[PDB]
Amino acid sequence: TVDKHSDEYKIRRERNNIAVRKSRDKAKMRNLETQHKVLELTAENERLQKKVEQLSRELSTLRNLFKQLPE
Amino acid sequence: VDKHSDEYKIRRERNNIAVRKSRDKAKMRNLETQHKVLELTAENERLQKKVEQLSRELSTLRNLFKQLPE
Amino acid sequence: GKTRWTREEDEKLKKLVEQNGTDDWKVIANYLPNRTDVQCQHRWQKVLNPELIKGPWTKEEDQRVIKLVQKYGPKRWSVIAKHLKGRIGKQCRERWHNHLNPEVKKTSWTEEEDRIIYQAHKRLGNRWAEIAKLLPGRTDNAIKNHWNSTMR
DNA sequence: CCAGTCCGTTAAGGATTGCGCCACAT
DNA sequence: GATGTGGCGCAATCCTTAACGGACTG
Ligand SMILES: [N+]
Repeated sequence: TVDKHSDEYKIRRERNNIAVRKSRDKAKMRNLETQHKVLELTAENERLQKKVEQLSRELSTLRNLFKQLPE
Repeated sequence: VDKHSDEYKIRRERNNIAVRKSRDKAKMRNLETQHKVLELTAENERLQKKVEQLSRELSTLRNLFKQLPE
Repeated sequence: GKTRWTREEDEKLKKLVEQNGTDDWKVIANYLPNRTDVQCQHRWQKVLNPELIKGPWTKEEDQRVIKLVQKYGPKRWSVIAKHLKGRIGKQCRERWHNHLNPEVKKTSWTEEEDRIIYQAHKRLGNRWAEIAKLLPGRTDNAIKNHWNSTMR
């Protein structure tokens, strides 16, 4: 129920067109940032896993010295 | 080229489908990747907690140890 | 050949053959100087002949090649091509060695395969045929291609 | 030339991408 | 109201890979 040859339509379109360009770059940008975060987290988690293991090792060792106490 | 040519019609139909495919796939990747970050994020928190526990416990014991009478 | 065949000659021979046939090559070479009767039939029989199908292989065609090779073996290609209207030996041979032979596997490219390749190409270079010597089920064409666009 | 092999290079088509109109969400 | 998002169909472009066209060997 509106005119597509309008000069106002023309500007509305350009407003949106500019907006879509923004939305898509942003997305492309985010999807990128996520993809990188996925790598680093994978790195980090591997690192933590080692710490936990090393910590659980030092803990057991210590736990034994206790029990091996002359009494 | 004339758009009425049956050659055009098919070419388009062929590419349309191919388009909907690339896009349907890209969305799938983008989504599956999003999950991995969630998972890894959960995991990281879970591991950082355990590392907090053990570290604390160890420290607390080392103490009780060097505090032993004799 | 004598020299490179022009668009005219090609055309002039096509029209000549249409009228006189596939037998009168002594006359047809009268219209095309610089072209012996032998070269004329070869330019047509092996190129211009509009019946030389050079498109995709129907399951029909593919299956027929299988049977014949199955029975007589991967050789005598020219003879096998007599069973595939429109195709010539070379095609039949290639099709079979590259897509029809069971041994050829369609499996995806693994890190090992991808390795021995990156490995060997550094050593032997573009000796596709040789590199394939080290690949259980890969033709030189596959390997050659893989590299070309994969290993940039 | 034939009958086999190799290999670089193509090219028909699917796979990507950017663009703009649009309906609908924030 | 205004600006953001997700679909969709084009149409130019890119990439993959069958198999084409030369060059070689015996
Ligand atoms: N043939």
